Amino acid sequence: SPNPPKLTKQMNAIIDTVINYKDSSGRQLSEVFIQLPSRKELPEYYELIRKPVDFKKIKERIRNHKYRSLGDLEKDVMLLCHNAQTFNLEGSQIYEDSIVLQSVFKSARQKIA
Ligand SMILES: CC1(C)c2cc(C3CCNCC3)ccc2-n2c1nc(=O)c1c(Br)cccc12
Ligand SMILES: [Zn+2]
Repeated sequence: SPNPPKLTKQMNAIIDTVINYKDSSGRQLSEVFIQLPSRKELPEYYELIRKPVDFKKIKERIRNHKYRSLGDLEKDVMLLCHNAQTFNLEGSQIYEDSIVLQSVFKSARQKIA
């Protein structure tokens, strides 16, 4: 099992849709989640978050064929949104952002596979 091209294209498309998504207001919800903060700017995050992941890492994993399925991919997206729900205050915009991105990923997953 190496990963067929179509799987890899699918994932990229899905994760591309999540990243480029904008709300009605025109805003791109993912922007903050693309890169993990520095251990200098936000050391508490890395005390508080067991397994840190950003959208850059997810793309690394797709490119390097490390997800064996769409469901392995999804498990890293939900970790991302979960890390974001853990660290950020409930009802904060980042917290709410992560929940919509969960949703956007699921929709993308059906419109694409
Ligand atoms: C909102 C917060 C804490 C954050 C702040 C900053 C900056 C802003 C400007 N001043 C310094 C810090 C950067 C990155 C992130 N970030 C955050 N929460 C996440 O959940 C998260 C995830 Br899953 C993946 C990647 C980054 C994340
Ligand atoms: Zn390859």
